[PDB]
Amino acid sequence: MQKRAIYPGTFDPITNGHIDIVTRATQMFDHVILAIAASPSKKPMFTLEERVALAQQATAHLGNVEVVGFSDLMANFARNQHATVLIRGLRAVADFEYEMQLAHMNRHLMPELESVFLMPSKEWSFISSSLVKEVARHQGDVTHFLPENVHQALMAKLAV
Amino acid sequence: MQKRAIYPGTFDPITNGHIDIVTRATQMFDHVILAIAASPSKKPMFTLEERVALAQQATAHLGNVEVVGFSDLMANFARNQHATVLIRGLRAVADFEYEMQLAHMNRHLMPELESVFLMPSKEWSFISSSLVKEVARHQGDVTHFLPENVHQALMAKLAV
Amino acid sequence: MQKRAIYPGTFDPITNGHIDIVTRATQMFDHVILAIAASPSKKPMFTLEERVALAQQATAHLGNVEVVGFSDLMANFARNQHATVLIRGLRAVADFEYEMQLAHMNRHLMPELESVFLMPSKEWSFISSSLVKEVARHQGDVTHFLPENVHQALMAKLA
Amino acid sequence: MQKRAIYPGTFDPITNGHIDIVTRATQMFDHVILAIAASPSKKPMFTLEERVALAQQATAHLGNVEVVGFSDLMANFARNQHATVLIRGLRAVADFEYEMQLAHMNRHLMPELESVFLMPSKEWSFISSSLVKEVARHQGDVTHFLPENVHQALMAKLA
Amino acid sequence: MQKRAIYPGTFDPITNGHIDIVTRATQMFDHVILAIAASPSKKPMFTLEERVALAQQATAHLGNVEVVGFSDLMANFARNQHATVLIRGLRAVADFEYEMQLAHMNRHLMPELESVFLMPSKEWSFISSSLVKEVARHQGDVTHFLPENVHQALMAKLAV
Amino acid sequence: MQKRAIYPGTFDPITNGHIDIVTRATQMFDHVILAIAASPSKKPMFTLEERVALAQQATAHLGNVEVVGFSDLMANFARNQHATVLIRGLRAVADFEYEMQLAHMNRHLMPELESVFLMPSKEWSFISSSLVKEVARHQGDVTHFLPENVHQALMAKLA
Ligand SMILES: Nc1ncnc2c1ncn2[C@@H]1O[C@H](COP(=O)(O)OP(=O)(O)OP(=O)(O)O)[C@@H](O)[C@H]1O
Ligand SMILES: Nc1ncnc2c1ncn2[C@@H]1O[C@H](COP(=O)(O)OP(=O)(O)OP(=O)(O)O)[C@@H](O)[C@H]1O
Ligand SMILES: Nc1ncnc2c1ncn2[C@@H]1O[C@H](COP(=O)(O)OP(=O)(O)OP(=O)(O)O)[C@@H](O)[C@H]1O
Ligand SMILES: Nc1ncnc2c1ncn2[C@@H]1O[C@H](COP(=O)(O)OP(=O)(O)OP(=O)(O)O)[C@@H](O)[C@H]1O
Ligand SMILES: Nc1ncnc2c1ncn2[C@@H]1O[C@H](COP(=O)(O)OP(=O)(O)OP(=O)(O)O)[C@@H](O)[C@H]1O
Ligand SMILES: Nc1ncnc2c1ncn2[C@@H]1O[C@H](COP(=O)(O)OP(=O)(O)OP(=O)(O)O)[C@@H](O)[C@H]1O
Ligand SMILES: CC1=Nc2nc(N[C@H](CC#N)c3cccc(Cl)c3)nn2C(=O)C1
Ligand SMILES: CC1=Nc2nc(N[C@H](CC#N)c3cccc(Cl)c3)nn2C(=O)C1
Ligand SMILES: CC1=Nc2nc(N[C@H](CC#N)c3cccc(Cl)c3)nn2C(=O)C1
Ligand SMILES: CC1=Nc2nc(N[C@H](CC#N)c3cccc(Cl)c3)nn2C(=O)C1
Ligand SMILES: CC1=Nc2nc(N[C@H](CC#N)c3cccc(Cl)c3)nn2C(=O)C1
Ligand SMILES: CC1=Nc2nc(N[C@H](CC#N)c3cccc(Cl)c3)nn2C(=O)C1
Ligand SMILES: [Mg+2]
Ligand SMILES: [Mg+2]
Ligand SMILES: [Mg+2]
Ligand SMILES: [Mg+2]
Ligand SMILES: [Mg+2]
Ligand SMILES: [Mg+2]
Repeated sequence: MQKRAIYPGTFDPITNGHIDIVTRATQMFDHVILAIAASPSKKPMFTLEERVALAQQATAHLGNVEVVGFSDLMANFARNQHATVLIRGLRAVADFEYEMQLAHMNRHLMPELESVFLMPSKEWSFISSSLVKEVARHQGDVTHFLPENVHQALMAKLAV
Repeated sequence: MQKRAIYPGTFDPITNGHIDIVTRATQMFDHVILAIAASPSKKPMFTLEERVALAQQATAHLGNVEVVGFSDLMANFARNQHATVLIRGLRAVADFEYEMQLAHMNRHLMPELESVFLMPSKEWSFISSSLVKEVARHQGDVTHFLPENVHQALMAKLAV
Repeated sequence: MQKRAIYPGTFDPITNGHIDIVTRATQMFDHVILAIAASPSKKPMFTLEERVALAQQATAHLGNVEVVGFSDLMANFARNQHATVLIRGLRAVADFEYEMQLAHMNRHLMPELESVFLMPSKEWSFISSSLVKEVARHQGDVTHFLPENVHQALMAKLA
Repeated sequence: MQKRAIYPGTFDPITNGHIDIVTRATQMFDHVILAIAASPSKKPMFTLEERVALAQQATAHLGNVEVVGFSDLMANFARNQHATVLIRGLRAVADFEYEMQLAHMNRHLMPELESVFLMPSKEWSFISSSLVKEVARHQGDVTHFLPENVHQALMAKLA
Repeated sequence: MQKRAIYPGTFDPITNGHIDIVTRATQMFDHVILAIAASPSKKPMFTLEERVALAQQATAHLGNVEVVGFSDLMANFARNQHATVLIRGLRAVADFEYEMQLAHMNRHLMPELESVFLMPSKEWSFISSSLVKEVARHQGDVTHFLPENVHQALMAKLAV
Repeated sequence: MQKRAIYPGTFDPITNGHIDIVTRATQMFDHVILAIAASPSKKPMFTLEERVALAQQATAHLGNVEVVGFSDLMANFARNQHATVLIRGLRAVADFEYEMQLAHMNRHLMPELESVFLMPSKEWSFISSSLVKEVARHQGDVTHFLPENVHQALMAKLA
């Protein structure tokens, strides 16, 4: 089987938790599309061009990952990319109820698309991009949670 | 016993999940008031006049339902309507903690009003008006989750 | 409109939390059947005959309650009692998850039987028959959580 | 890319919910090992030989499934089956909490074995082998939840 | 041991639930700093000066409480106050997942600071400042949940 | 200010997660009593005398810890130890729900005894004595989760 999977999200910014999930996905599937939402409901800290560049640099060492921006329904994107697996990261702090709503709705929209839940290292099980951004805005040390390029970009963003 | 019950909410828009709960309520209580919030904290997609007309058309086949708009505390509304039962729908994806907060506060405000939790069909256990609206805004098929009149109204709203 | 509800459980023994739920049910429905499961699988402390007698005495002040024992499938028992409402009490999330499985299975077995969930007073939101028995087994005071007749029966059983 | 997955459990007996999960697994991976635990600690209704025969008949229509019994540590069994994916099914929050503990322990024992969680159809989201057995023990109809061969075996065991 | 603890939050306004938690904290620790967030993400109903005055009057009977405003990371505040305990109130309706995220992040920022979770009376286990404010805005009786000074201040605020 | 805390449990056997919690407690309070329940109802693997000896050796490096066994109601034991704090560890939501019931009951029995909940390191957030015993029963490596003395005792018990 030549399996194609999508890993959708806002990635605002990509963290070590997201890196852990996409790395695990690359070990089980032939091709992984890290799919970045162009226009989320909440205005992102980083623009789409910034989010894409940061994710590309942070996943450049993974040969079977492609980073792509999208603005449509994640099921419509998977359909157009010929993907049959949608990857979701399940943290210790996940909103399990929302993950159930999302998976059942995604199955209604594209029944041939299977939702696959992967668990990150215990190291990243208790973080989110929102939490990292709030800590960094309040002058806290978040270096451990980010790839080096993201740490540099976040410092630059908060400086101005 | 001549029991009167209220079923409050925003109904923005009314879905098949809400229809399932109000239908179950009509089988156990003599009179059910489907109570639509006039001024919710978050600006609704549909105006109160639209939400009321849609709920009336979608419940017209139920002889013991009355659709009414309200702007006061739901306990104050129940009190003025001589209702002694407040219906809440409990989904598989419900925020059980919030339902507990709400029921205990409603009991403090009107101790003679009993909160009754009803469970929808498995078919509607994983949806919400918010999720349906987000899917439809992103050009997804939500026909299965709505009464026909609501499907028509939602298409018209998103077209403009 | 001649509405009959059934409130099933093990009631080993009946607590003030169960009394709170059955009282709320009697204010809503014309007739409430408090249905006590023989429940041998849970190895109960009190026999079914003891549990029925204790619940009858504890609910004697409520005119529209009838206490009965059963070993049947609960949906068949509700049908045979001409009940169209099955009452369950919700204390917390642990109750909610299992109560969803049970209610969907009861719906499959009897679609016209509606499960209705009620919430107890904050006073009894954190108690169970198991917790009360564990405290009493270790000689802790449980008079606050039980009807008088039940407390004296529990003390006698452990004596 | 010659991907092998293991789907371990007690399967006492295998239900339509388990069939839903193993079917989803076969559409994703080249070969799926449905691994039935001897599980004497849970005092199962069916012997391991019975559970293996029932699951083999219930999954015979799926060409890339292999049913096997085991008493080993599940991470050692996955290694010995050359599996790099361990499939688990998630019905609700109760599953999620325990499944996190299990997956972190399996990762400690075999880091290259990835736990993959799948969600069943809404149809089977509220069932378990325990619930089905409890309904059948009380003579309730469970034909909707089990493969035909399993339903007839369950009726025979309780007869 | 001469222990110093902080009890941080928005306290918008302080309720009987917060009073219950700070009272329990004063019984176990030598000094408790009730720490009020100056600039929360969401605009508060009461200004910082109002929140501080209300908390001071409501805790004046507790000899070992100090009320202080802060705008920095709660871990940075604890560090500067020489506090080694951070008090969190855990309601029946708490977002346990968020409490786990927060405690693990606080431990990353200041490992010598221990998070201590205290449980309020059953009486206040189902309320929040948000719920109290929503009920009061909709003309509901919230007197039972507040200290007298807060009840007076809330009536004045909603009148204008 | 001469503050005494009690940390009660079954500790069958004591794990690195329990050691993490008792260590955090010793940094907060002047004296900590690690209280081991005889707990015959849970049919423990180790006798109470074994559990006390293992915990004493595992906590010998902490100067303000005292290990003791008890069969009493835990609130009565805290009173008799002159403790005003009862320490409990929180790993996840499953702990939280039951810990709320327990803490409200302990408050009813001894209002001046304050329950204090502590969270372990992420390293031990997903372990329990039951999980460690299940892995060891299936010959899986549990050296990472236990003090050296406890690991050797567990291997000997299963041998
Ligand atoms: N620390 C993490 N560990 C594992 N999975 C994660 C982690 N952070 C995010 N994910 C998952 O990755 C996907 C994309 O996440 P997303 O871009 O929304 O980041 P996020 O941290 O969830 O964002 P936000 O905090 O703004 O809600 C989702 O499946 C999400 O659950
Ligand atoms: N799918 C559904 N099944 C059962 N009950 C439902 C369903 N949707 C809503 N309810 C219940 O009906 C009542 C009114 O709901 P409301 O108008 O807020 O819709 P909603 O889907 O909860 O809205 P939103 O998604 O905007 O929060 C509440 O008791 C709610 O829990
Ligand atoms: N304190 C309580 N408040 C509200 N509902 C309750 C309470 N105790 C029990 N119930 C509910 O009453 C029904 C019958 O409960 P049951 O006989 O199992 O008692 P229980 O307290 O849960 O006993 P056990 O601890 O033995 O399981 C169930 O729906 C249960 O959730
Ligand atoms: N209805 C179902 N839908 C999805 N996954 C399921 C379902 N039933 C079981 N599973 C999952 O399949 C795996 C094996 O389950 P197992 O053999 O324990 O069956 P079970 O139904 O949970 O039985 P029991 O009730 O005896 O514990 C687990 O990951 C479990 O969560
Ligand atoms: N009723 C209460 N009982 C116990 N702890 C509480 C209560 N209300 C708040 N707390 C706790 O006190 C601290 C400060 O709370 P905060 O100022 O955010 O009030 P809040 O009620 O949580 O606010 P909001 O409703 O705006 O989110 C937190 O640890 C919080 O969990
Ligand atoms: N890994 C851990 N991290 C934090 N707290 C823990 C951990 N293990 C146990 N605790 C807590 O320590 C106390 C005593 O626990 P107990 O002796 O029951 O151990 P346990 O690991 O839960 O054992 P069992 O699996 O046998 O129930 C409880 O408050 C429990 O929640
Ligand atoms: C069942 C659903 N399918 C969905 N697809 C999208 N797509 C948008 C595309 C853009 N920008 C999006 C926005 C934010 C994050 C992500 Cl990952 C994706 N949203 N959406 C839902 O809310 C529900
Ligand atoms: C204990 C509570 N009682 C309450 N009553 C109301 N009423 C408003 C009326 C309007 N518009 C409302 C707004 C949105 C949805 C609904 Cl269902 C009702 N809100 N409210 C609370 O937030 C809490
Ligand atoms: C869908 C279900 N229907 C069911 N009916 C019964 N009946 C027994 C009767 C006896 N003894 C019982 C046992 C314990 C408590 C109660 Cl309330 C009822 N059990 N059961 C289930 O477990 C599931
Ligand atoms: C991290 C773990 N690894 C484990 N391996 C096994 N193996 C037994 C084999 C037998 N009988 C088993 C028993 C019941 C169900 C299953 Cl799926 C597997 N148990 N176990 C754990 O409890 C934890
Ligand atoms: C790990 C974290 N540490 C944090 N410290 C702060 N401090 C601000 C200070 C101000 N204004 C604050 C805002 C609102 C309530 C409180 Cl209690 C504290 N926020 N914050 C996080 O969001 C996460
Ligand atoms: C409010 C409660 N108080 C309680 N005290 C005890 N004591 C026994 C003593 C023995 N053996 C025990 C058993 C197992 C673990 C512990 Cl930590 C303590 N149990 N108990 C409850 O179950 C509830
Ligand atoms: Mg996110
Ligand atoms: Mg809603
Ligand atoms: Mg029970
Ligand atoms: Mg199972
Ligand atoms: Mg708050
Ligand atoms: Mg334990």
